[PDB]
Amino acid sequence: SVGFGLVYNSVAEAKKFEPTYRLVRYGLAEKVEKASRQQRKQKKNRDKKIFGTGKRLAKKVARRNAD
Amino acid sequence: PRAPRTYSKTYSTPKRPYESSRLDAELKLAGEFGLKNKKEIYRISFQLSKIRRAARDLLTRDEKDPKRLFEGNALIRRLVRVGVLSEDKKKLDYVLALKVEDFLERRLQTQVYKLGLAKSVHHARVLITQRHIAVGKQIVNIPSFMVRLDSEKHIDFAPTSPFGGARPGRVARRNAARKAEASGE
Amino acid sequence: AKVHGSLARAGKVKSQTPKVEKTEKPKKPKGRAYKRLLYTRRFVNVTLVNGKRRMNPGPS
Amino acid sequence: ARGPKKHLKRLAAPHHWLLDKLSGCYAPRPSAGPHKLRESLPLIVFLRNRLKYALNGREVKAILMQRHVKVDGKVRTDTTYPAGFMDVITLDATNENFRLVYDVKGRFAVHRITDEEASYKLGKVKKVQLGKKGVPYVVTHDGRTIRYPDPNIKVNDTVKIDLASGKITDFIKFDAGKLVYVTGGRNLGRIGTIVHKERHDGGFDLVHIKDSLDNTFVTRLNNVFVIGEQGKPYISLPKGKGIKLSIAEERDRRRAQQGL
Amino acid sequence: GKGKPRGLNSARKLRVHRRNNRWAENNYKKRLLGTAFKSSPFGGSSHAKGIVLEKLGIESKQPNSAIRKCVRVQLIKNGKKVTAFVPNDGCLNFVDENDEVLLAGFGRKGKAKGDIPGVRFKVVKVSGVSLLALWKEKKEKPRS
RNA sequence: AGGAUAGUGGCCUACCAUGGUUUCAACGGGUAACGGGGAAUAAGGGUUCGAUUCCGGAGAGGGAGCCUGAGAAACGGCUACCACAUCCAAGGAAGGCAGCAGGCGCGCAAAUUACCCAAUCCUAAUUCAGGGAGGUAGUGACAAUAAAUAACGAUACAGGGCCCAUUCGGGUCUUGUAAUUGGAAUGAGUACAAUGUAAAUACCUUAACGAGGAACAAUUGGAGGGCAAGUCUGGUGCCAGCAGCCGCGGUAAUUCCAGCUCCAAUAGCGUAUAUUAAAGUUGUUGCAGUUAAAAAGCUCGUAGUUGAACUUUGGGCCCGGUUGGCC
RNA sequence: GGACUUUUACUUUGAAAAAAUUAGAGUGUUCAAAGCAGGCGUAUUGCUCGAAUAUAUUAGCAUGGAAUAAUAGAAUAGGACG
Repeated sequence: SVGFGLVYNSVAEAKKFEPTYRLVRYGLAEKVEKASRQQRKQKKNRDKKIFGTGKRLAKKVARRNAD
Repeated sequence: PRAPRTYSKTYSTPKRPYESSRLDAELKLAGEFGLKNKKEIYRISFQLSKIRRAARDLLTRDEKDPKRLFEGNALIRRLVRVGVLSEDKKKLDYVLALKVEDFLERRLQTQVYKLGLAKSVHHARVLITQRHIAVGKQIVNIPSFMVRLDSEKHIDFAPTSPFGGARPGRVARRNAARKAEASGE
Repeated sequence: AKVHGSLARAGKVKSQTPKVEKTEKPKKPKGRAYKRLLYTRRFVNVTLVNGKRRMNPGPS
Repeated sequence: ARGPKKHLKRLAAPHHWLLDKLSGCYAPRPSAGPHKLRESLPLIVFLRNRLKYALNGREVKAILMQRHVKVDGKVRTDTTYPAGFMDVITLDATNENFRLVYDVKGRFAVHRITDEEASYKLGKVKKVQLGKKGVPYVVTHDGRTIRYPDPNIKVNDTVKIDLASGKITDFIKFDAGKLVYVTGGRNLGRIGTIVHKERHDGGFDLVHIKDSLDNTFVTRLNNVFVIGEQGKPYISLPKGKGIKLSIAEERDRRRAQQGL
Repeated sequence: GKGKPRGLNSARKLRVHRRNNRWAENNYKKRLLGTAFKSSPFGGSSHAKGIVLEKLGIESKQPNSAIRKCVRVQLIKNGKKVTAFVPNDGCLNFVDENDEVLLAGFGRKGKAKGDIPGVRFKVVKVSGVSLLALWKEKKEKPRS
């Protein structure tokens, strides 16, 4: 078989130059807590509709609901 | 978008499918070498077509034209390497003299039954795909190999072949497994 | 000229055909092995050679 | 076309690029620089496609911002810096130096050069005029701007520069009978000598170039870079040294290297 | 000699002379005139979905004497009314009125075939299933 | 001359002149026209295609106008109208998928409402963020690459072995043979595991398993001719029907429908449409013009095409590149 | 400087004429369509080949040529050499 193998000066210096999945492949890293591509774009498009801190409006949109 | 790719058709039919004097001769040749279908000899003839077509426009110049020099010498080395043109016979008109059975000879299926180990050309052709012949360090799965004048010495069973040893094979695996239950109770 | 036509006579032969079910004959090879036998059939175990190789001769 | 084009599809790059089609669909486009996009090659092709150190541009950008690479004495982190002709590349790690020198094929050759001479830079004048405040100024192959250059330097002339200070050190005046390095076209990569020149008024002076091994060819004056005087070139030459031998020898040479 | 000019500069005469004469060629004619696109049962499309109007009993031309079980067909795409032939034996029983039938060329470049007059079409599919498959009774004609 | 333009430019403006193109095909019309590199065929020369994986252009429903920005008259920017079309709480308000998908209409006809930027490139303030670009997977008989569907046995001897092939009951070390009988050889499949990958999935390697009918069965079209293959049997009755052409089809039909046999190709094979070769049936290569289609009624006659011959040759001489059995 | 160039058509060679595509080298991707890769060493912390060549006209540019086919100089010599 034909394949490649790497050996760095140190594990951290390996970590700093190694792709994450290969690091996950050996347990050096792990699946990052993250959602799917479509879901993450949705919120970013949601965040494309939001400007500012938004609590005054968040309490405003809630407040229009009370009465 | 995607970068283009080049692919080619490898065979071509004559001006008529049905001319018995040509249909019969290939039928003679197909069974002689245990050939699979007409499309393969259609491929070798097309391969002959372009080299023979390239023969003319190679030789329509003078002998001292360097393009003729390179192209002719580039031609003969390939023909010598594949060995369909033997080590002798190194003339361009001798190249014009090439015949189809010669390429039908360099075929692995032809070469294997030439020196044995298969007892049948028809058994031979499947046998390579059946993973029981080794040409290099890798399993070969083609009867149509066009041996390049070297691997004929290496001809033998595949390492993974029970013909090459080390396995009882499916037939003796299953039957010895059912020997274990049918020999007694 | 004459134009009156009848179209109910369709498929007269098939309707009147006394059907025979397909004869179950054992399988034969295909590709490699059948090519072997057919060439052998046509050049080894010759059947009719009377004057020439008649190749679908009438049985007699 | 709504402005300058920015994405270049693969296979539209100059032939010397030699990029495989299977990699994808685009090409690494060098940005605007001291050289044109049609004769240069970036810093990514060197590391992955020339020196084979790399496999992707992401790692190349990692090293470049880590500043180990510096072309012509400046790191210039640009991923596709338009490395032009005969420039100097200093790699601090591995302490390696290369030059943008072309073989007879006219494609990039990786030649190792010494820091004792990689420090400086040569160039070919493009135009010399008088700028603001009466100051003469030259334009060279990389479009260098050299204030107060020699009065005798003229258009299409050789200049040697510190590469650290924009000053004229010594100039090789363009005249008949010296080694040259044709820079464009098929005759790119032919290290011949000047025979003589055809003035050819109205534009495009032509000059005949005789190769060291008795091969003659003419070219436009634009295509040439003087590399000093005959037999004594100011710059280390690549393997072969601009010869253009026939295809028979290349076959024989490969049978001499590995074929034996 | 030979009635055509033989000068170096005469090509313009020859080019217009030949291009004009090419009009008489039939194949070169209909393409440039666009007969298929302008007036044809189909604009050169190999297949055309058609609607059965009714079954017609057409007498074969001399020297033959037969009834050739054709159908009048209207095309959905252009409303053109033509007639189409059905090969094989029977096969009008295999079809019904108001069932879509696919039509393709007759293999004769128009030019109604032999004994069957004024017809230039053969049907291959009926109600979305093949006639041959129905003739082989591999499948059954659907109920829609 | 001036304006305006980033600037040249009746581009526009004022005045002036009456000019400019054209049978060397201008202008006008059509073009089922995006151009090209290129695609098929292709002895050669061509012919045809070229919407499209690369270049250039144009458009983003039909127009017009414009902001910002260097670069946009941008449209996954805007304004307004036109047409479609949406919600509405009827007051208002919101749109331009010919971007990826996906859905309808439409046709003869066109793939999943997946994953990831891993690879290729790309941007930003820029290692780090992102990229339905792209790539991966999915569908996929569009096309191309190589090619599973069995070999050893013997089964009567239905054949040169031989003792001059006796007297073929004798291994006739090879050729064929009654769905008989056993031993090897196999994937296709299955899937640990590993290789695989952005993760995968498929691929591979690989355990165990996994074929006797190895039913884990190959079809496609044909057998008067072109054109290879039936006067073989039955039904058939100029009907049904076949037949690309001739034609055949009436109880002998070798052509139809059946069967069996045998063909050709073969995991691809038929059909249609268009197209090129064949086609020297368009012609430069390379047609014919008396009668098969055609020499104009004749003459003139411009544009067009073709166009008499003849001007430093020879004589030598020197220099200087080759071939070979005289290296 | 080019105080000076009858004009050409033509033709030789070169230049540039994209890339891809084609032809076509090498090239055990098992072969092949391919693809432009590799081969080798105590393999212990390494030696080292590639990545071809051609074809890509018409028009434009230099080029040697002066046959071919044009075109033209002096006749009311307002001619030429100075």
